[PDB]
Amino acid sequence: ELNADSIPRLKINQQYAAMGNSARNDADGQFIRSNLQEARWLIKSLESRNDTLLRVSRCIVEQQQAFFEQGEEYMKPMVLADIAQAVEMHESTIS
Amino acid sequence: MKQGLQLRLSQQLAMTPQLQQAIRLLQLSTLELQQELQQALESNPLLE
Amino acid sequence: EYKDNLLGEANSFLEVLEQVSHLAPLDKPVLIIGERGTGKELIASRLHYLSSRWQGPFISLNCAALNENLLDSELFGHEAGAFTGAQKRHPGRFERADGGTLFLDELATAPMMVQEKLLRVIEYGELERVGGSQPLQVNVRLVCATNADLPAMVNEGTFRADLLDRLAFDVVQLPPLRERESDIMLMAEYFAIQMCREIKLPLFPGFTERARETLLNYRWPGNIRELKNVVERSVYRHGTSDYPLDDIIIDPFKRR
Amino acid sequence: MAEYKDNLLGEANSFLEVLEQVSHLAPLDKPVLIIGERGTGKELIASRLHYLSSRWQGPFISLNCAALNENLLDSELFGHEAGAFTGAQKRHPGRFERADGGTLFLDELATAPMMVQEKLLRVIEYGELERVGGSQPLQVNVRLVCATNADLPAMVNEGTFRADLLDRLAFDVVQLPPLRERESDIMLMAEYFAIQMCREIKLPLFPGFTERARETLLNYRWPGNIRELKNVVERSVYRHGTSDYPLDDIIIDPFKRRP
Amino acid sequence: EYKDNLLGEANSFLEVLEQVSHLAPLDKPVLIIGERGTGKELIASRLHYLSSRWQGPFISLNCAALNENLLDSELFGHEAGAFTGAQKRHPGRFERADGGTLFLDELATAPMMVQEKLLRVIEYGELERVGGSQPLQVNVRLVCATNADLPAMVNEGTFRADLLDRLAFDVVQLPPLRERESDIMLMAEYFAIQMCREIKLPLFPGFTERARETLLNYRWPGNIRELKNVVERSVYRHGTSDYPLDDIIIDPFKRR
Amino acid sequence: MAEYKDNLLGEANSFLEVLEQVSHLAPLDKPVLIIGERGTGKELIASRLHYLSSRWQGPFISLNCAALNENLLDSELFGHEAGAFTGAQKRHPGRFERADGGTLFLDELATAPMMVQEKLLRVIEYGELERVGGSQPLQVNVRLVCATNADLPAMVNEGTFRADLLDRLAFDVVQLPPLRERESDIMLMAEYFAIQMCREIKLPLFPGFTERARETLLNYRWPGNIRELKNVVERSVYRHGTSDYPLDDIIIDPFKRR
Amino acid sequence: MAEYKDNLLGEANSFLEVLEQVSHLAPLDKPVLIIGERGTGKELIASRLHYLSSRWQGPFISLNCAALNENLLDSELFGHEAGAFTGAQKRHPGRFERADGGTLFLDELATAPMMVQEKLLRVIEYGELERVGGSQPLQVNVRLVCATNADLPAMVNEGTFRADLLDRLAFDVVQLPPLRERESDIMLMAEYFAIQMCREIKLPLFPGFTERARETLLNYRWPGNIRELKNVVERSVYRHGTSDYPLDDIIIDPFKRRP
Ligand SMILES: Nc1ncnc2c1ncn2[C@@H]1O[C@H](COP(=O)(O)OP(=O)(O)O)[C@@H](O)[C@H]1O
Ligand SMILES: Nc1ncnc2c1ncn2[C@@H]1O[C@H](COP(=O)(O)OP(=O)(O)O)[C@@H](O)[C@H]1O
Ligand SMILES: Nc1ncnc2c1ncn2[C@@H]1O[C@H](COP(=O)(O)OP(=O)(O)O)[C@@H](O)[C@H]1O
Ligand SMILES: Nc1ncnc2c1ncn2[C@@H]1O[C@H](COP(=O)(O)OP(=O)(O)O)[C@@H](O)[C@H]1O
Ligand SMILES: [Mg+2]
Ligand SMILES: [Mg+2]
Ligand SMILES: [Mg+2]
Ligand SMILES: [Mg+2]
Repeated sequence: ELNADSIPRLKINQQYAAMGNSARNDADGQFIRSNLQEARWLIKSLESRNDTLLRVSRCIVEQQQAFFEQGEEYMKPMVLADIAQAVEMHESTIS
Repeated sequence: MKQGLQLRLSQQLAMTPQLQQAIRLLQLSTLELQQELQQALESNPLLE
Repeated sequence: EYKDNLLGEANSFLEVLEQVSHLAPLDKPVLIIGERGTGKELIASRLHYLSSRWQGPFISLNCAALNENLLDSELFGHEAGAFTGAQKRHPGRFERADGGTLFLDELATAPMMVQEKLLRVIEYGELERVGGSQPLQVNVRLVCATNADLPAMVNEGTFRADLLDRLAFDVVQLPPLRERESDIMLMAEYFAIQMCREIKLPLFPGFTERARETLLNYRWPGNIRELKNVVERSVYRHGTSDYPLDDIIIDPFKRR
Repeated sequence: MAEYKDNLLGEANSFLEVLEQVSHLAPLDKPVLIIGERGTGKELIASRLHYLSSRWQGPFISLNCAALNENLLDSELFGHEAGAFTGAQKRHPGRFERADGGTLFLDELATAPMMVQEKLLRVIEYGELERVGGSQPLQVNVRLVCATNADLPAMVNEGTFRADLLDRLAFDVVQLPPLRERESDIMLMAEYFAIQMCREIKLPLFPGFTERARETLLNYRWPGNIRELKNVVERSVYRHGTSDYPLDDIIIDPFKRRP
Repeated sequence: EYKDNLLGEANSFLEVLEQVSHLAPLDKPVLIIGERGTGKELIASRLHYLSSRWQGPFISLNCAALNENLLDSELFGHEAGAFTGAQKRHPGRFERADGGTLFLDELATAPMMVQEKLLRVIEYGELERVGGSQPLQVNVRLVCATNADLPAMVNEGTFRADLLDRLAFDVVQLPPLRERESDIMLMAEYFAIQMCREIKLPLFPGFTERARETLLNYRWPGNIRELKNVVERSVYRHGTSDYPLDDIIIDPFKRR
Repeated sequence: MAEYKDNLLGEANSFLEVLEQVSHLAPLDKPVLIIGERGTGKELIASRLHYLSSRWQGPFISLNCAALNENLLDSELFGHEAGAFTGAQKRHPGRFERADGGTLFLDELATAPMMVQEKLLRVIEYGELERVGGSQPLQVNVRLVCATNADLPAMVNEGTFRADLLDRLAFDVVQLPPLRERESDIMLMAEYFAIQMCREIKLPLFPGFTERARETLLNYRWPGNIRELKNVVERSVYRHGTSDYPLDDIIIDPFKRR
Repeated sequence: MAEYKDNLLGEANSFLEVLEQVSHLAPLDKPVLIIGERGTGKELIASRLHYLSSRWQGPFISLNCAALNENLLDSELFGHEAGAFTGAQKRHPGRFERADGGTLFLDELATAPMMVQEKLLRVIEYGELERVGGSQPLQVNVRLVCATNADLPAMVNEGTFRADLLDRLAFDVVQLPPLRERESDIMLMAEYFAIQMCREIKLPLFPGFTERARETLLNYRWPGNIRELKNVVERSVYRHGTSDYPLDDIIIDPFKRRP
């Protein structure tokens, strides 16, 4: 379980959201649309990063469970490629 | 078709490049990521 | 009504049309056996129009041309790593088949395993996956079209007997090209008119007694294609409304 | 562990007793074999067995010995790892690997290649195998289900079947009751088919079946026990047209001309 | 025009030439029929010589020879398709032939998928490009050529009957030259003169009655070139302008 | 116009005639055929022909009509432009394109596949062709020639050989005189082989040949001897291994235990 | 170009003459063929020739025929340039190219493909580089060695091999002596095997063989020759157990239903 307090969270400006269509100015509407698109892309990227981190943590804990049971003295060797196999992303993302 | 391992044919390019936003997301910056998010939220007035 | 092209003036044609109109509302498998051409695909398309889901597309287009593996691949599409490694993921015939009705042209040529898979899809209602690691379910009507005797294959055991039984919810026999007698002249007039429209001729110059006698003596093995192709060839050869049609072009492969 | 009656009918015959016996076998996870001709609800029986266990919550799947591409079938049984063959985009999970901890139905065992027979017998309930291009073996759990319409003892005596495979399989044999001999359940099945058709045909009401149709059905050998019965019922319903009076004619052979 | 090179088999061949010339103003797709090794390229020569074709660039492709797994994709447009980044790659000869003549040679030995793609391209007009999302039909003259009886292939399922019947409206056949022995002497004299010019011979020594009788006796399955090839080989072997030739050897395998 | 002449060793009163005919044919640039068996050998005849023509200055590349990569045969013949394919970054010149203004000897055309036959088809008459990378086609003049050991008329009768291609090609056919047909320069060729081999073995001198060995050679059917005769000479020399005693016995066939 | 004495020495006058011919041919560079049974020490003969070759530093290639994948076997034979095909990045060195200037002893030459036969004939015919994607050929001063346990003339009579290839194959035939041709060397080989087995099993010493054992050796025909002898001796030693008394009987058939 990740630290929920440490987990970042962003909110969409509902008041700003409810003022895009009602705008009678083309420039203001275009700016609002661009800002909304950028915010949506950023939120999607943040959520994807959080999900990938959670999946990587789960895979490591699956690997670390063997290590934790074996203890520090008998810790099993681990490879970056071995963990990347446990996930679906490229090893660059894992690194 | 059939099962085989011939090594001569056409193909396509690798994964599409210039995913700068994804590259930053993959790296973990902890509070630095929080500071960057704060700067972006200062830039983006539609985010809270 | 889509102009009622290739109307079957025969009484048996009208009876078959009435039966189909009765069958068209019925959402059950249908099998068709008949002669070459004969607009069997056209009949299926008309029934699909006769079907309530007129909006729904009907891809059909299942002529028996691909190899045994190739035909299944067309049925199963393609996926990532498919066929021991495939570059493109193809939705395939099955994906386009979902929803509206589909017609299986010359369905007898397929392997019995493909027949079993198709029947199971019909029986189970769940689509079969080329990759096989993901479930698939599809709801659509189907139309079967072959030319030989399914009972003959069943006696030979070639086709899956259960598949043949389930598919033949209602067989659709067809009359021969030789069976129709008087509709030949009507179809000829229709072809001449449609060509004069297409070839921009002022009018069909009309036929002669020699043309009618040759048509009567013509075997016309192709119920649909042969007549239309011969008419088009003769029209192209003449290209004039001044002289009524008397010369006959029989063999496209004719020489000298 | 729910009732889920679903398509349960024909209890007048000893098929009810067969189901009762199979109920005991339902908790069992050992090899399972079913015996019966085509059109005998064998898939229905297998589905009932798989659903019977709460392990129905586990992955219950079916497979029939349809060759398709022999190499493709071999891969599906084995499981293509990523890059095993030229152009392999990613690892293809095996058909067996897809359903672990849940029932697996094996069909067309008579129509199985001898090489395919050996491939299957390689893990003859061994429980562990290796994927196509797999570095290390993997062990899974699944209760296999077998069924065929052929005399396996005969083919074994003929040598057509794999005797070792036969021994490895068929811890229990489920012989389908002869629906051709199940005359009492035939009337109830006809009633159920009529009810289903009325649900489907959406006509005013079922006029009935009179007695000439019943006599013809009794005369009919019904080579298609459960499948052809419903198909003939639908065909006769369609041919009858109006439902003013109970229908007495029987749509025996659609291959035969209607007149 | 280079027609005089062909010189025709006879007036009947000249009659077919006149018919083809009448057809030349039409840019619609055509079907070319002729014996293997019988001047079929020269048939395309007149079509290229058509004034409308004279303006545009003529592109002829050997369908049988042109074959590669990637070439299946290469024949497709991809004029904007960039899977490896090469959007600027064009359909190849398909894109190159735009604005000029197109010719498919040895189309019989081709993948059925390629045939359907061409048939699909032939049917209606180009649209919805693979990369460009909008293919455009180019008013480029096109025609097809084949040697064997593709009807037999379609009977065996090898020939796409849809394209075959579609192309069966502009079919022109080439009769065997073995029938036309009149121009045989003329073509032989032309070949002899050309060889004498090439080999720096004083002149063509001419043939004999024995030579003419042997030429008549020869089946000459190949006539456009194979007959000319034997003529050139005999001219080279003779190496003697003192007398006209009277001993011509056709079968090189025939020792002595 | 110069002639290195290579190593002829041919005076069979018919090999000379064949060489003279080739010399007449040497100026010709049309496609040629060679009926060359293994026991006929004479692959070097094609090389002599190539040297004979003024294209001796040009590339004398001979095409090994077998052992061709099925996957990359098209590029093998044609090559690829700078763009090439996904696999290739540079420009593949192409073997056929690599040949220009010179002789192209198709070696053992019989072994070529039907797909190979189709690939070769239209590559002769048309000449113009485009790289795998794709470009405007160009036809390059180059001498054409091919060879085989069997009766391609049978293969056409068998249908295995593409009859259209064979008929289009082979403006002339070269028939190799049989070793049995030769039957004249046996002793001279044997002497030449012994002279060549003595240096290789650093042998003292040629002991000479006895009448019994010559009679055996005459009686020897020797159906294949183009290089088989030389190989048998080498084997017999190794067996004798005695420059002091003249040679009289030769291992006819390395099959009998004896 | 070294002594490198090999204990695997054939104690036969026929074997002595074979060794003499092998030594005579050791300086020779022309390819030759080795004839002999399976397990008849042919690999040892090839190794002896390779060591005795003038090219002491010359490579010794295994050259297994049947090992070809046949999917891209010629590529392995012919090598490749860097990028010669799809997904290629390094110049593949061909098997001959890898063994250029060395020595290749065609292994399992009897079992090979017709396409393999054609490729080999092309290689033999004044071999050049002609690598996959290669723009220029080369030459290799590597000797060739041939060996098989089958009647090559019979195979050619069956059309199994190209007649030219066989003609292009051997300048001489190295027929290995038969085990039946060998005689009385069995005692020496048996003693050597006994010493080796005693050393390996940490046994005290060699108990020895009795007169019954000698008579059995006289009667026994070893179809596998040394390998047959090696296996029979190994079995007899394993069954012998204690070295208190010399051996008198040996297990003739390692696979015998008797007892
Ligand atoms: N007792 C039953 N109650 C209701 N339906 C049944 C019963 N037994 C069989 N059926 C139905 O009969 C149909 C035909 O059976 P069958 O063709 O044998 O299926 P399969 O061949 O796949 O085993 C099945 O779809 C099944 O649903
Ligand atoms: N009368 C002629 N004048 C000029 N060239 C000719 C004549 N007859 C034949 N040819 C040439 O001989 C060649 C033989 O081609 P051919 O094999 O007949 O083509 P196809 O294989 O398409 O029938 C042609 O390319 C043509 O250029
Ligand atoms: N005049 C000659 N002088 C020397 N050697 C010759 C002569 N004529 C033929 N040979 C030999 O005959 C052999 C035939 O080999 P080759 O031509 O490669 O066989 P094939 O052509 O059947 O593959 C050559 O190795 C060559 O050395
Ligand atoms: N002269 C010998 N003395 C002792 N052992 C030998 C002798 N020759 C061969 N052997 C043994 O017999 C075995 C024969 O194997 P191998 O060389 O593969 O024979 P082949 O190549 O004929 O199959 C070798 O492993 C070797 O140890
Ligand atoms: Mg079932
Ligand atoms: Mg041609
Ligand atoms: Mg040679
Ligand atoms: Mg060995």
